[PDB]
Amino acid sequence: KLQFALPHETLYSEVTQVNLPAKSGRIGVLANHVPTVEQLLPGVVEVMEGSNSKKFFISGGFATVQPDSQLCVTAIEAPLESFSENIKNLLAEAKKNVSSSREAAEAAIQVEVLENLQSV
Amino acid sequence: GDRQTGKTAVALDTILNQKRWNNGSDESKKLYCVYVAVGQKRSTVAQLVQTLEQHDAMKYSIIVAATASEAAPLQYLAPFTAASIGEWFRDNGKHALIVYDDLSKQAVAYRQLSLLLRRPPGREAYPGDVFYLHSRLLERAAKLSEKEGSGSLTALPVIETQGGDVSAYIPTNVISITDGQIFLEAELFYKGIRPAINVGLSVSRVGSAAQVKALKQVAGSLKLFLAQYREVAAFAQSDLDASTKQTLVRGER
Amino acid sequence: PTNVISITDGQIFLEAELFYKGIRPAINVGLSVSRVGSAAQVKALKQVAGSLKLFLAQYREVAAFAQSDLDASTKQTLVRGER
Amino acid sequence: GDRQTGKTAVALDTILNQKRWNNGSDESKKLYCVYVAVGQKRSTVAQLVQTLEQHDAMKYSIIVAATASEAAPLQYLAPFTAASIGEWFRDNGKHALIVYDDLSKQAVAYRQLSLLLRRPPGREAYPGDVFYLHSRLLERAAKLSEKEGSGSLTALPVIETQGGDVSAYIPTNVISITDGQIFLEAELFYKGIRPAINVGLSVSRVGSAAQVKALKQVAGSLKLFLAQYREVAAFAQFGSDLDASTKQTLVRGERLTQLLKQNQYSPLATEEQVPLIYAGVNGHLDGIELSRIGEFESSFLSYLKSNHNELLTEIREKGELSKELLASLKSATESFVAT
Amino acid sequence: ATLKEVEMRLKSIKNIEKITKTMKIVASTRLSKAEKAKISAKKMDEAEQLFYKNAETKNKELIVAITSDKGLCGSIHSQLAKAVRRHLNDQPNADIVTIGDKIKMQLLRTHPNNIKLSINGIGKDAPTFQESALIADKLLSVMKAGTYPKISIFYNDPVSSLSFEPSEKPIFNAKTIEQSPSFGKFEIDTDANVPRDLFEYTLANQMLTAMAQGYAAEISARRNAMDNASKNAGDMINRYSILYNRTRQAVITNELVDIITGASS
Amino acid sequence: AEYFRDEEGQDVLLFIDNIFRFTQAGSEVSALLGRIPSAVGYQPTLATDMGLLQERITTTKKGSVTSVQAVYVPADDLTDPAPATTFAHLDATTVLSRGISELGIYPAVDPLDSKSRLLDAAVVGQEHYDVASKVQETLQTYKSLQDIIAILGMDELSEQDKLTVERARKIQRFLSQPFAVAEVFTGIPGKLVRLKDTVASFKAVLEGKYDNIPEHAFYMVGGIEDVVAKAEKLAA
Amino acid sequence: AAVVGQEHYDVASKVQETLQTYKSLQDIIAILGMDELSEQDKLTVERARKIQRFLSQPFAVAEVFTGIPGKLVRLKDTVASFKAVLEGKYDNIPEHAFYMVGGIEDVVAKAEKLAA
Amino acid sequence: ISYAAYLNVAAQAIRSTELQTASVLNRSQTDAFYTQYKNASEPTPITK
Repeated sequence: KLQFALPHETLYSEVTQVNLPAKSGRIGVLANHVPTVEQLLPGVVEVMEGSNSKKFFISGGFATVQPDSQLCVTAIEAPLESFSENIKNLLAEAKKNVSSSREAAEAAIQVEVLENLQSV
Repeated sequence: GDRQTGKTAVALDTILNQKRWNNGSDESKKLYCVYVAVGQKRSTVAQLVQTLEQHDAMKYSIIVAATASEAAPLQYLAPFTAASIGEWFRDNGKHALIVYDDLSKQAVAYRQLSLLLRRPPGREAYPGDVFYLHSRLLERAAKLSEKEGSGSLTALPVIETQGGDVSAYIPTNVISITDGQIFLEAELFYKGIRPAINVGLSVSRVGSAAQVKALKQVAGSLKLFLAQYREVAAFAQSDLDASTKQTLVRGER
Repeated sequence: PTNVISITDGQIFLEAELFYKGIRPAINVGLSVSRVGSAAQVKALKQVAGSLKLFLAQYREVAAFAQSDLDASTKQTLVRGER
Repeated sequence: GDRQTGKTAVALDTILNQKRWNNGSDESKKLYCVYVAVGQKRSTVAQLVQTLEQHDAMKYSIIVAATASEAAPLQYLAPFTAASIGEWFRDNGKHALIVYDDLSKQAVAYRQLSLLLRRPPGREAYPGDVFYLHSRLLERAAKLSEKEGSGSLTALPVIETQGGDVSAYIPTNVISITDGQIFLEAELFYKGIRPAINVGLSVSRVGSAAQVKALKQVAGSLKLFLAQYREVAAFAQFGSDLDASTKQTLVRGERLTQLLKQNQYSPLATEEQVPLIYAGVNGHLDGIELSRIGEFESSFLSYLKSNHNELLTEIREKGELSKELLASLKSATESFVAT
Repeated sequence: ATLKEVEMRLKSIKNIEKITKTMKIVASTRLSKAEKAKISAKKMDEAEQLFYKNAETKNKELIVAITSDKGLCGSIHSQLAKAVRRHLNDQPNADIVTIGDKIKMQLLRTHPNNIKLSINGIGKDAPTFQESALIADKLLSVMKAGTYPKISIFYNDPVSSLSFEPSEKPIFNAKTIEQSPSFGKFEIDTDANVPRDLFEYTLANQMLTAMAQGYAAEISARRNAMDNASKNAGDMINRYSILYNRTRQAVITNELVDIITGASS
Repeated sequence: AEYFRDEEGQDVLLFIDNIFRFTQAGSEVSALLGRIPSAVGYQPTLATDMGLLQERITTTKKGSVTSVQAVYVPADDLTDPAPATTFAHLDATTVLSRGISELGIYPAVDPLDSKSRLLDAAVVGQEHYDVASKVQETLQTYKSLQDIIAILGMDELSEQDKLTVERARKIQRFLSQPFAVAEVFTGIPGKLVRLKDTVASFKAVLEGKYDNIPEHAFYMVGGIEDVVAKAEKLAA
Repeated sequence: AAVVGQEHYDVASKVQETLQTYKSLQDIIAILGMDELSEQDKLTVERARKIQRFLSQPFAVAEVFTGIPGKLVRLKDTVASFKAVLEGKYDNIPEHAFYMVGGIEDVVAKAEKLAA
Repeated sequence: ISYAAYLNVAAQAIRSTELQTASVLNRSQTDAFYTQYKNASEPTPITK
């Protein structure tokens, strides 16, 4: 399954395979998975319901497999393709921001998000 | 209806449609209209005359005129006098429409006479037998029995409400006597809805008893829709149920 | 009405609202007074009845402003008053 | 406005501030004031003369009296014979002021007299021609052209409204005749303006063209601010969070109203009214907290009396505010931001 | 006189009637958005609760409360205050974080000592993740969120779109995670910083849901209140109308006395 | 006026002041004549006396006479029988609202109570007619919106509504134009502005064409040139 | 203020102002609840409700009728009594305490009575 | 910085192609302030 949820929209909160980018590396869940919590990092995500695969850019969150094969996913906002130029504009800002420096986290995240989006 | 709020215009419209039947050769359906101009200045009635001439209505119209300048005895007897003209038509078995505009000014004239004759004032300082007066006038109009010949004298009195003061003595008496009232609303008039009829406060007590069958069929719905529209006018600043929105749309259109 | 009230010593105003709403005797105590009859009673009916007139005109006031934060004193008065 | 409730007091205030001009020489600045008292008890009158003597204004006051006991004809005759006394001054080219307190009881006197005279008709039981009586009386006060006379009789009629029933015949009649209306409201009296003038209904038809030139300049938008305050305040007591600009109006307005308030039997020098209105209009008082407005008023005046007394002299003496004087005044207020 | 004093007071009542009408209508508009937010949020929240339940939820505390800055909420502000007040006998020294001015006033009376953090700009906005997150970031630093054994949040659960039950819940800390043991039935590595991160993340996720629930209840209560106001005003309108009519008749009767004077002529 | 109308065979433009005084005067001699005064003490023959005055004042084929009769409404209540009787008898009513005067708008006319029987596409032409309908609506909307503005605030309001309020405020202070007789007051001479010019300028405002012109740059000024100039004056 | 003193006059002024406001907010009080009244006002209104109750004094002739022993309060006492109440010193006690009582001391004592 | 602040900042960064809805923009743009308190006494209110 998959119970992908955002506060402003719920995307899946069945969904046969979910591929997730975690502090535990990469995690794939297909049907039942061993019962874990994984923190979702800022991510490039693939969600498959059947063989059909959907490609996502995700702001990180948390993932927690329930032992009833219910993959509770919480994240703040997502499509990858919708996100996919302004990120380049942002890179200029992020570089500028890095020049000065929470600002360190901001500039680091902006670069990180750009790299991660850039990956696809 | 409300004071000088084109009261005469609403009335005058009826007369123009009577041109259609008048043009027609059906002599019973030739309603020979009588306009009773009470306390209306000669200029106003002249405008009326010109408008009527423009609409080629003078050739079945009769205008009994007691203008503002014309004296209060003439004004007192002016609706009574007018009725006698109508009786001749009614007696001939024909139909006609007499529009008394306005009995409110008749009241004032009777008051002037009564007080000068030392007859006591009564409610709202109008003489006490103003009720009796109005009732005498308003019962003359009538559709006669078949044996007495099929004729009538349709009537449409026009009453001026000071600010919509239906409480007022002269309106209350008159409202009771007549079979129906139509109550125009000033806000609607101002909002450009002319006729400015306040549908709720307009009722006819004989009403649909005389109505075209075709027109009856296709306007039962209209009453119900408008009834809902009044209630469903109550939003402005939202998103409403589809039914509510349909009603609102139907009502607005 | 005022002319009679001013002459009479005491008045016993009755309220339709109480009558309609059951409560017979329907005798409003806001507008019933006795200004000579309170010293015409037997001592038993003076002793037992002491200040009850105030109490039920405290009940009247209390339920006036009852229509949230009602202290135990007010609640006690209301509970007694209603009963 | 409503009977006795400072009804006497408003008039006495006028007499008292006119002590300053009166003491000074030049007969056009002298108001030979005539206080006409109709229907009032001897004790009331005695208090009045005592007050006038206490403030030592009796030195120019004339008291024409028609006590409650005194006959209905004599009461009726009292305004018209007061008028002639005034006219002697007016004719002489001298300026004077006639307070007609209260014409309402004169009308009653003419009502009683006319009904005893069998005069048949009467709106509210006052026969027609009471308007003729009152109108001729009021039109006998005037500013006379230099060519013919030089005096000015000023009139202040006083009508005590019976529960504020302004549709009453005698109040209606007077309102048409008069060149101003000075509505006083009881609720606002209790609210703390004492006297309380409901400026919303009060008018002076002639208005500014007899207001001090300086005071005309300063109070220019005082009216607008206050008028806006009335509207804003009315919605504002529905306790919603209004726009900050709207609450600026509200705050400015609240302070202005409090500024206006003044205590009975205290007159005030114009030289020291020009600053207060300048300060208020220049919004310095808008900030200053409502409670300590009274403190500000007293202290500010004291402060100017101490320091900018040169400035005060100029406003008094020249009666106009130069660009420089307006700036000086602004600076003075700023300097006294202590409150 | 009578006539005018009736009329001016009746005018006040009329003007109030119009304002409460206006407010009620605008409130309905706002209510849809407020309610919309709580559904999505509540759905998101439950998934986390699934973990906490199965993990077991097993526990100076914190009190957080939610109202709008804006007033005319209804009795949301003081009913919420009351449900706080019971537990302010159970923790009279509790440090209150006030999300919104209205609850602030009621609690400020109950103990000003308790007031430590407050947040402005709440009422104006409809609850948002940005706000919740920022509040969360400040909560850790300012309130030393970790110190409490469990946090507690108070809000108004919008029971029905005509009702509100003020409600509270306990936000589970890292301490909860520590001594809950069926966290092991969701095992993850020591290397993962998941307790300290999950604590923070669900600190906000729970808080946002509470805020959404509160905001919807607040706006709902406001609509209800403004409707009942309009009704109460109508009744007074009618009472003054009857008085007006009688007064009108009495003035006419006094005029009839003037007519009787004419009869004497 | 009859001598002018008749014998000089000319148009006239009569002015009378104040006709409540005319009403009052007749009432008093009704009473003095012992003739039982009618409602609220007003003479029995009030209507007919007014009527003779009005009837005399008219366009004949001898002349045309345009009366402007001032009327004083005691305590601003127009259902008072003396005003109400006059209310019927006149053709082109104007109400001057105290409130609008107080707002500083001079003309002090209440534009929602300004009524003339003539005002149609047949009278002043279709453009004039349509424009005046739009003005009335715009102002009426602004008045209605005062309640929303009152609690929520001006700021907290719909964008469409806000432009309408702002435009209405511009129109509101457009009305304010100086008078020759307010050289005594403001010191600013009167401004005579042609019909066409008013229609054109008002149309522009409604369209929002003059939304680059301050609200106060319509305040107490006349002509379009002045409205533009005062925008510049305020700008500089 | 030159007769019964400025302090008396000031004290009376505040009573008048408070009550007139309270009367003004009578409309608002009914249409919108007590809570919905502004906080500053809510204190004022509550104070005024207390003041309203405070004004009653059992009489010594009507002591029979009220059933409460009549209390006559000195003028010197009166100014003091209202002054304290206006500064809300004793405000924190029931409206009942203020109802049908004499001097300030009596109010205080009746608070103790009520407290029992 | 804190994990949820870190993630928040990322969500805000992520709405910058900009092809994002009004709810997103509102969800990642707040001008809200926060009034710190102590004791009663308030350490100044400052942007949150």
